[PDB]
Amino acid sequence: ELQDIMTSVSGRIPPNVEKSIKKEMAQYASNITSVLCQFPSQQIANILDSHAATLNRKSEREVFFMNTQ
Amino acid sequence: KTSRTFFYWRLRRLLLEDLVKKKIHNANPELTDGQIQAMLRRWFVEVEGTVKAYVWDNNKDLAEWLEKQ
Repeated sequence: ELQDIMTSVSGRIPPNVEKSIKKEMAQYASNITSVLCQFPSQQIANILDSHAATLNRKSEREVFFMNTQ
Repeated sequence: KTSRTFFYWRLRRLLLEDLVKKKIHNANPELTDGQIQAMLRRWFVEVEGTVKAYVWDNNKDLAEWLEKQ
């Protein structure tokens, strides 16, 4: 699901957000086939919410909104 | 003239936000505030719906929501 969606949202992307998504899909993928392989939910949400921490004073935030959504 | 009403509802929710966020930092003190700000919005918008997103800027309804938690 993160392959297929992040392929359908590979563009329109702020490269901080592109390198973040593309690395971290890369390492769900890196961590697949481990016996102890998990999704990094809290991690992805918190980081995104770091760049919401920086963008958020202006409500001008709709590409970013669209990556955080 | 309408400043009184405004200040009542906004502050009451500001305080509520302060108090709940206090609960959250207590929940995990190491996590930063900025991400927490957005996070609170995220938890609100997630649970209650985008329809109240703008409502976040509506004192009463956000006020109404914060008490109701």
